[PDB]
Amino acid sequence: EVQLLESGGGLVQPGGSLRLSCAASGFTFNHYAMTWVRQAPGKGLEWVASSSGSGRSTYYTDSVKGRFSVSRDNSKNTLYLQMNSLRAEDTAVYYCAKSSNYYGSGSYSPDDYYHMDVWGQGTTVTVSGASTKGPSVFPLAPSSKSTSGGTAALGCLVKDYFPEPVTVSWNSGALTSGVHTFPAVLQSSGLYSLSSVVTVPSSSLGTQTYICNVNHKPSNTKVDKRVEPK
Amino acid sequence: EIVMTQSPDTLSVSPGERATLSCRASESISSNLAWYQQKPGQVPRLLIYGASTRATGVPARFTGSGSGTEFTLTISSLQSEDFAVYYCQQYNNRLPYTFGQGTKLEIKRTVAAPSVFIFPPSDEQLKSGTASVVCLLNNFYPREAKVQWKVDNALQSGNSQESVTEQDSKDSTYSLSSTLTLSKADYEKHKVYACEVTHQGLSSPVTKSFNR
Amino acid sequence: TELVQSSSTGKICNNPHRILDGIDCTLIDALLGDPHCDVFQNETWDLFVERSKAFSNCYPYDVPDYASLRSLVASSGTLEFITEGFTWTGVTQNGGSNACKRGPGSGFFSRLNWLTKSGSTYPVLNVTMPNNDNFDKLYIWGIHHPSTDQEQTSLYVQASGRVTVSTRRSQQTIIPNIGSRPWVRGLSSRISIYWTIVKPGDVLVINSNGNLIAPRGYFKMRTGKSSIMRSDAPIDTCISECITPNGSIPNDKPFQNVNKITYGACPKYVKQN
Ligand SMILES: *[C@@H]1O[C@H](CO)[C@@H](O[C@@H]2O[C@H](CO)[C@@H](O)[C@H](O)[C@H]2NC(C)=O)[C@H](O)[C@H]1NC(C)=O
Ligand SMILES: *[C@@H]1O[C@H](CO)[C@@H](O)[C@H](O)[C@H]1NC(C)=O
Repeated sequence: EVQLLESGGGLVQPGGSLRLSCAASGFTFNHYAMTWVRQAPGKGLEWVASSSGSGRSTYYTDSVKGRFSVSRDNSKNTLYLQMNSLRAEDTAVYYCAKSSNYYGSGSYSPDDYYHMDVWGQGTTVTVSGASTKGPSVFPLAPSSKSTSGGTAALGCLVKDYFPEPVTVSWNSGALTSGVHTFPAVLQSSGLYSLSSVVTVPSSSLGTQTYICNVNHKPSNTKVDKRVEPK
Repeated sequence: EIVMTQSPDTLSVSPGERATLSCRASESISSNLAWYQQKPGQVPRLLIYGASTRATGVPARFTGSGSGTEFTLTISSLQSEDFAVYYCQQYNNRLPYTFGQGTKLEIKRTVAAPSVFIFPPSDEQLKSGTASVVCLLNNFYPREAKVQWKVDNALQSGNSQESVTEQDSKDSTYSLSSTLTLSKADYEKHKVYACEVTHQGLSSPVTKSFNR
Repeated sequence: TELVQSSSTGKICNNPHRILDGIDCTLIDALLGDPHCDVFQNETWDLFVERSKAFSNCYPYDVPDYASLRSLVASSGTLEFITEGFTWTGVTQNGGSNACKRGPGSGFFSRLNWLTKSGSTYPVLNVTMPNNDNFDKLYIWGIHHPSTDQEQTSLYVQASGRVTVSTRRSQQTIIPNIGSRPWVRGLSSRISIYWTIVKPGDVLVINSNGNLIAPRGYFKMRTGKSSIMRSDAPIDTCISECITPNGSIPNDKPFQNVNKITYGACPKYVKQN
C-alpha cells in the first residue's frame, strides 16, 4: 500500500521557522512529482509548492515565495517543506500529496503534475503570538429559561485556551444523546473558546449528576465540572 | 494566473436526488481537471480525473463532463456519504495545480424553527471580572439565522461571536451558539439581557431574555 | 529463525556478477544519450545498479511504456548501438536545446535526431528501414509536444504534426499535444519517448509531417539473464552469488527476509524475521 506519513507541524511564534516532513512508502518515489497543499481553518484547499521527481524543478505559490522551500531526499523517500518567517495567515493543516501517473502503471512522468493519487494524514502548524494555556470551564446551568416542556438544556463554557484542540464528553462518555459541542471561535485575544450543550429530562435534574469532561492535551489539562441547576 | 471558480458556493439537495456541481476555468485547461471530495476532519479523496474519468473504487453514480473552460460533476442519486465539500482542480497547465474555492453539498430538508435558550454568566466567571452570556439556537433549518444581542434594547456590536455545528446525522438540522462577552463592570451597568433570533421557521423574531 | 537470512553486508559484491554502477545516470538516460551519461555508451553488465541520486539534464520528457523498455534493455545486458543511414529529405537535422547542454553550447540526446523545417517547408517524411539481419532491432524515437501554437509552426510549419511508426504487423500514430507544462530548464514543452522492436524479416516505417524525434539507429538486442536493481549500497570487491538492494547476502540458508528483490542464486523470500 502507498503511504504518506507527515510530521513536523507545531506551534511557532510569528517570524519563526518550521520544517515539515513527508515520509513516503509503497512506490518508486523519484518517479513522481510531490506537492504540499494547505487548508486554513474553515477554508479551501490551496496549492503551496511542488517538486519534480528528481527535485531539480520546484514551484511555489506567490504568497510563500522567498519564505518556503520544498526539497526531497530521494535516498530517504522523504519530501520536505522548510517554512521561514512564518505569518499568522500560514496557520493551516498542511498535506503532502503524490502525483498520479498519466499513461498507467509502468509509465514515467517525473516532470509533470497530474491528479493527486495519495495524500498524507496532514500536519497542523499554528502561527500566533499566544502562549499555550489551559481553558477555564464554566457551567451553563439549566433553568426555566433553558427548559421547554419537560426537557432542559445545560452545558459547559470552555473559555480562553490555546492552542487547538480540546475534547468534551459528558459523564465520562456515558451521555451522548442530544450533545452539541460547537466549533471553537478564535477571540481577539488570540485565545479560543467553545461551548458544549446537552438536553436532558428535567425530572432528572434533581437526582442525576451531569459533568462535562474537558481535556486540553497541548497543556495537559483535565477538568471535570459538575453542572448544577440554579 | 488561471482562476478556477466553482458554483454555487452551497448546493442544497434532498438525499436520493440528483446533484450537479459546476467548475469554470478562466482559460482553457483542456481536460486536465480533477474533482476531489472532502468531509470534515478528513483527507480529500480523488473522484474524477481527465474531466470525465472515474478514479478507481469510485461508485458509478459519480460522473464528470466538460472540456476547456466549463466542467460539471453529477451525482445521479445522493447517499448520506455524498454530502461533503467538493473541489475542482487544474493540473499541469503551466502551474502544477490550482484549486477551485470549493462547493458544499448540503442536505436539503423542510424548514425547522430553532429552539432558543439563554444562559446568564456563571457566578464563578463573574468573580474573575468577565461576564459571558450564551444564546443557544437548537435544531434549525435552513442554516441562515440572525442572532442579535440586545442589552436594555441597545443593539450590541463587536462583543459577540458565534459558531454553528455540522448538520445533525439524524435530522439534518443545525445548532448555533452565540456568546456575548462583557466586562464585569459593564455587565452590572444594565438589567435586561436579550437574545433576538430571526429565522425562516419563525413568523416573527423571537426574543429570549433575562434580568439581573 | 536459524533458517532465515536476516542480515546483509550493506555492499554489493562484484564477483562473480559484473556490476555496472549507473552513478548519476538511469539506464534509460544512458539509452537516450543524455550528455552527462555519455560514458555509458556501449557498456555491458550482469546487474545494472540505479542510484536514487540519478538525474536527467536534457530535454524534459516522459516515457509512456517506461517499465517494459527498462526491463527489456536490462535483461539484454548491453547498450550496443548501431548507427543506420536514415535519409531525411527536406528537413534540418541535429536540433539542439539549451536545456540539454553538450559542452559549452546547446545539444540533444545523442541517440536521437531532432528534425525541424528547412527553408519554409517541412515535407511529409517517408522512410523505410528493413531488418535483413538475424537479430532483433530496438528503435528508440519520440514526439515533440510544443508549448504554443507559435512554436509548433516555427519548427514544423504544419499547425498539427503527426508521427506514424509501422511494421508489417501494425501501425502506430501519435499526435502531439500542444500546451504549456511547468517550466523545466527553461522549457514549457515536452518530449514523449516511444520504442519499437523490429524482428528479422520485418521492416521499420516512419512517416511524419512534423514533431518527429527521429532514431539514429537501433540497439542490437540479445536474450540475456542480466537485470537492473535500484540500490544505494556501495559496490565492493568481494564475492556473493546473491545480491539484494540492501546488499549482498550468503545463500546457504533456505530462506531470507532481507528484501523481496534479489539477483542471482538466492534463498526464497519470507516475511518472518
Ligand atoms: C532492507 O531494505 C528495505 C527497504 O529499504 C527495508 O525495509 C524498510 O526498512 C525500514 C528500516 O527502519 C523500516 O522502517 C520499514 O518499515 C521497512 N519497510 C518494508 C516495506 O520492509 C528493510 O528493513 C531492510 N532490511 C535490512 C535487513 O537491511
Ligand atoms: C512511402 O514510400 C513508398 C515507396 O514509394 C510508398 O509505397 C508508400 O506508399 C509511401 N507512404 C505512403 C503513406 O503512401
